[PDB]
Amino acid sequence: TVVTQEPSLTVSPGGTVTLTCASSAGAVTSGHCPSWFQQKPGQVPRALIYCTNNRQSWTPARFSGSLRGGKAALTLSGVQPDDEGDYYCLVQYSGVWVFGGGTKLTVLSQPKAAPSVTLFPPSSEELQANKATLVCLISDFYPGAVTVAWKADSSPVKAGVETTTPSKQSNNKYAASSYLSLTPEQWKSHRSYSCQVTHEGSTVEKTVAP
Amino acid sequence: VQLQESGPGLVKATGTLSLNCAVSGASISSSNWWNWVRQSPGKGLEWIGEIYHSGTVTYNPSLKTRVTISVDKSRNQFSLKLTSVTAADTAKYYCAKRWDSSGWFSRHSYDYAVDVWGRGTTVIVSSASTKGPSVFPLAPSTAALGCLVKDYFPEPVTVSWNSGALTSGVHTFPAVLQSSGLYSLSSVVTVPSSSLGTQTYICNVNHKPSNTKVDKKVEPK
Repeated sequence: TVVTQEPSLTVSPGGTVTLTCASSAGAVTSGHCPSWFQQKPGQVPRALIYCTNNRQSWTPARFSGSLRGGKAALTLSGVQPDDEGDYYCLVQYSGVWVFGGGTKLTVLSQPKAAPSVTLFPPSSEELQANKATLVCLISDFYPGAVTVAWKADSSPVKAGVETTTPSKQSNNKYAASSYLSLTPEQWKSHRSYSCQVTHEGSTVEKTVAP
Repeated sequence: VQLQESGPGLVKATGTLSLNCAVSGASISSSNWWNWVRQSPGKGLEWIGEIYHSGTVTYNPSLKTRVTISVDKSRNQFSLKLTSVTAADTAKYYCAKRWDSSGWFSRHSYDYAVDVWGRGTTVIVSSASTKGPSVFPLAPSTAALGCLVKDYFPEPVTVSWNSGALTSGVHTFPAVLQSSGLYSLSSVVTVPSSSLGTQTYICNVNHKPSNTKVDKKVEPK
């Protein structure tokens, strides 16, 4: 039973946005007690709406909950900059509470910017230490949501990949990095490796070769 | 009604993580469900389980075999125990409370969600005591060059370039925590391409916990 939410949404100050929450088991009903939690950067989660549409006393009147088309919905009207953060829905199934994966809500504060990507191959010194790391550095993107894929030659790589979550730079754009660990033999087995970075539906690719 | 979690902070791999939540402003014997939730750094919220003062417990089925929640009326606390812990269990752990509305003498309902949280406590699961990083040059091929600081623990590493004489165009990235329970990070500097032939670039890496200090020249390979 998986709970699906949009990965990331954007909206302008004074705008309105609706988050939804869907269940893999079927329609979300009032009996599933669908509830909504706000997590601002660095803070504890905060219940905003419980049991479909009940507010807590600290919930701003801008926030409202509903059930729409077998999905739970959280609408924010008159968005204010401080509403930026991650929103999680929560439902229950026969006693087991399940969080959705969360939606990152950006309140737009500057032009959208595609990432710049730099990919470094393993260095001579690391290879000679019988090790190998590819390093993909991703900077200056906005909003701060990105997906990173690796290819060994043309074939997707899963194992050995570790990636950071985007962190805010000084200039309020975002940075992230992704590392692919492999053996010197694997590195020399292939004619190239690539790092693929997807931002707002667009993909940037960098490629390096032994 | 305030919740305060406590517990070690560092747990060795394959060990047991034990946390306590102290409850104030309400008895544990009240009509509340005492919850545990965690969050891996930068990932989403994951429910762990909840317990009623009578002992009735429910766990996330994904953790069922490893997890034990308990109540201690004698200290007005409840507890979380997680066995066979791996790096995947590094997270912020939160305790939380949800009300149980029972108009009946003995009814359990789901008419309220968790509405009070503790501040949370961070637990890192790693086998390493204190490990200094390996430092490798990332050669240029303006131009970008950098240094990779690989597999250190615990967290605090700082990097400078030419002993701090280079203050412009430096970008040091936050570290990744690997599945091995070690960190790595990189630092990159952008410089004129016509300078690579005459100017020397050295990244200085300081790992405060181990007092390690490494200088790596980065040359155009």
